[PDB]
Amino acid sequence: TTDGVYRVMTRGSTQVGVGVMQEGVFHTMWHVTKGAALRSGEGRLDPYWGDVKQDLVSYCGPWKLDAAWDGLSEVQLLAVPPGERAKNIQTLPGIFKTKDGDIGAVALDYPAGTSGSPILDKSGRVIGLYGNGVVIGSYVSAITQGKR
Amino acid sequence: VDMYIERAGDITWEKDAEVTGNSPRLDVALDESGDFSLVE
Repeated sequence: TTDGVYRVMTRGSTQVGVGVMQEGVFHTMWHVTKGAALRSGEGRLDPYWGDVKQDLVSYCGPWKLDAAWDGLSEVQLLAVPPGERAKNIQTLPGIFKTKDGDIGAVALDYPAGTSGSPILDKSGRVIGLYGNGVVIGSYVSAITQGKR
Repeated sequence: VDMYIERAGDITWEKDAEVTGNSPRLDVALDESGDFSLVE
């Protein structure tokens, strides 16, 4: 239940993704868990809110993360790749231009088990999650943020 | 199928971070299934 970044594991064992614990709520991408319940030690975490089009899901309570990219500053991907310690990768986002407005995007290509890793602004707030994107052969991830 | 979580760190900015990656500007569409696609 402690705040932090977590690996999402399945059973040998494999890392299928990453997520963020904040304010007692676990945040990850829908495609990582497909809404399955999660074990945390001897406890169980049940899905509370989810949305396939946003590709997001929260457990134990409503989505808590609300910071947004400022459109000018560098950000950090707090990548938690399979078999590797959590590490920070700094980058200037590009932009996804859509009919409904602009979304920050990071042109970083990490293993699929890194999906759900948080992207941070300079104050350390989570501005979105990594792992839903497009190919241009390089992958580019939206900075996907939910609604609080 | 047992799906479970393991803590991997604090959420903190690191001053000594590796820096990499471009900043492309891309026109995209988002469909009902959450899939982004390029548009021209």
